[PDB]
Amino acid sequence: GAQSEVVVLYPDTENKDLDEAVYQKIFLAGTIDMDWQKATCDWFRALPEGRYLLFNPRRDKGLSGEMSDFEHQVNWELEHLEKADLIIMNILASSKSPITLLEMGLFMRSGKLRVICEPGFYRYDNVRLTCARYGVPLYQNMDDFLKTMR
Amino acid sequence: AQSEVVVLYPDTENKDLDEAVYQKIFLAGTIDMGKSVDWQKATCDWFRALPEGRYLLFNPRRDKGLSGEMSDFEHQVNWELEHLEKADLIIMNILASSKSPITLLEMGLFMRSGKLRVICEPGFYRYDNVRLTCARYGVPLYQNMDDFLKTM
Ligand SMILES: [Cl-]
Ligand SMILES: [Cl-]
Repeated sequence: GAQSEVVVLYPDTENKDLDEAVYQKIFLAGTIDMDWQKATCDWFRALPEGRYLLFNPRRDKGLSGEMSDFEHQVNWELEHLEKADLIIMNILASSKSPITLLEMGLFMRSGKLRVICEPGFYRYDNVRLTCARYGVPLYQNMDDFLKTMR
Repeated sequence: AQSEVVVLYPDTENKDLDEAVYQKIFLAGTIDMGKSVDWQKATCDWFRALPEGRYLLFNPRRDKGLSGEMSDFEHQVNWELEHLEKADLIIMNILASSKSPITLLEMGLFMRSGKLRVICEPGFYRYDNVRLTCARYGVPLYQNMDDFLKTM
């Protein structure tokens, strides 16, 4: 059965007195549709081993639109993209994902970025050509990528 | 007393030119294939009006739009990424009306380079993301080209 330990961190949740050093820290970057993020968390929960700390920027309820809340969201995203051991970036064909592409550029040369970009995405060839140039692993679906991790 | 300005496009070649003796500037940002919003030409003309200097401007905006043929498109992206890397300075101008998704990819790519200058017009649909990210990584952010070009 499932034996992995999975802790999920959200921008609007706090897990005080947790040692982030003993976990594999994974940032779930990509399309926010108000939910591949929950299915990815469930996938890690189903694993037979490991300690995972997943940084999920997708809140259960959408943003209010209030400025200080928005700044908290962007700063939470950038701080946890930096803290992550691995960035799982999933881009759906239906999305425009403009800030996902900003984040992709930011962590393109980090060595910890894994891009999953669905064919049909309106800027797919840009993503393919840029990842090729900088040697970033590029997958077409989450099944192919998540097999590379058991 | 006039400046020397050479403009290099994805569909042009200046093979008898030593790029090492020029200040290389990449014109990143909004590409509008309308006669009115050609800010890249106006920027090139601004450099041409200077009384001194040697400037090599990498302009990714072609006079005619892309055909949509795949090898032509790949040439465009590879030309952009190569000349973004070669540039001494990246002038990135983002107009309020634009969606500029590849401009934001390029901004992320050269965010920590120290050679990126961002001009982002208020009203741009992802302005606060640009403002907050530039603030975090210490990238100069301007609201218009006039304010930025005075700092040259
Ligand atoms: Cl959200
Ligand atoms: Cl073009």
